[PDB]
Amino acid sequence: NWSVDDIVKGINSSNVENQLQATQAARKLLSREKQPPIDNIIRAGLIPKFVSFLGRTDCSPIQFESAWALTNIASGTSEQTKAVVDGGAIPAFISLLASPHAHISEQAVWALGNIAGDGSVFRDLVIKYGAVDPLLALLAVPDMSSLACGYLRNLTWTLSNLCRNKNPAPPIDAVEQILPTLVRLLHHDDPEVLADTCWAISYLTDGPNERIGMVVKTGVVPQLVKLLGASELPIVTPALRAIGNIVTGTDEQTQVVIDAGALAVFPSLLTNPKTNIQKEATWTMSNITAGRQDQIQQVVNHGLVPFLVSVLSKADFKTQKEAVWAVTNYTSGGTVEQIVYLVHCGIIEPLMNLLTAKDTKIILVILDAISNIFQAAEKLGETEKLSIMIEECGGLDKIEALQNHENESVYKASLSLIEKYF
Repeated sequence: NWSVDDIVKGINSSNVENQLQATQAARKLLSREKQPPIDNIIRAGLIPKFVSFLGRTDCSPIQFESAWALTNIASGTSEQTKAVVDGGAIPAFISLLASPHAHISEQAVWALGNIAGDGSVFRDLVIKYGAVDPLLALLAVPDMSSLACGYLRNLTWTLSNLCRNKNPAPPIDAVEQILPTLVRLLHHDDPEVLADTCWAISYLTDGPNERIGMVVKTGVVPQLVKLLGASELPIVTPALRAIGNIVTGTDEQTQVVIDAGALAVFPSLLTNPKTNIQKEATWTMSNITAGRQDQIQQVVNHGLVPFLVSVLSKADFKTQKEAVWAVTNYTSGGTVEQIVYLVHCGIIEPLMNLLTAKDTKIILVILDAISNIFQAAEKLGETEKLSIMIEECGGLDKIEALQNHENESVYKASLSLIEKYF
């Protein structure tokens, strides 16, 4: 209800009390979503004043009021976030993290969270001014059970944003010193802390083998697999995403996931009521069956293959696509014995029914899978037996249906398969 000018007057005033009233009047105007006069405040050159107030240790109200108004500005337009950053707000917030006032510190943590969350540029900039060390210091406590719930969530969310986004990815050295704290947070009992922490790890593991390697070496994977079987969907989702990303790495990094007892959990994931979970879990399976033969064998030992033909047969189409890729990788890198087992699990008919799909890439992948199964049949000298096995179902008739020059990629693929075998 104040005029923007009344605010400029009170702030430019000599009386610190009148400056506080003005700063508070500003907050109420900026905190109002729909419609804050953000631009009007910035134009008035009020940001350098707010940043100056952050340093007033002898007055926590003006610190809190100005910090609030600042984060409100840094929430809207990107250009408005830049106005706050160019005002020198980041170093001021960092100097506020070690404040003896819990609510002031919390205010600064939340501020750095918003800024870093708006983009990879602001993120790295918050990291550069030395925000990481004070942030972790606030969590350098023996047992975190002695910390307030809201206080810890706020801190975990900021840390999460320091881990998020790409182009460029978070500086390697920052991730190095943040990670040991993320492992501890993963052993907390609060579901919101766990969710944010799993998301942070999923961001970190969403990169090259070097990044995955760092995450895996902390010994945090067994804990991820524990959360993988939690009741809260908001935890299972990011946990599963993290495992899916790690499994996208090297064969040895994948092996850590298997040794952590992940495979025994996937029967429930593949049959989870949420289709999104089936999708992610099937996708993870795909990358695991793309690994070594002894790793495929461990997938077999856990009785996962029957579950795999099941989703390939009944799951929704986006999950089925993931299942197709999982099968093709299995037939691609698997042994003769393993491929015979796959066929005995009844993979053929479900795989042949997807040949009616209107997705060129999928059709080609399935034809490659059938080719790999035939190659396994060659080494055995039972190519002719598999041929009839495909004639039992609509298989042959469905491969012939692909011989349409409307799609000459699919034509050549199926034709190459028909000339032999059949």
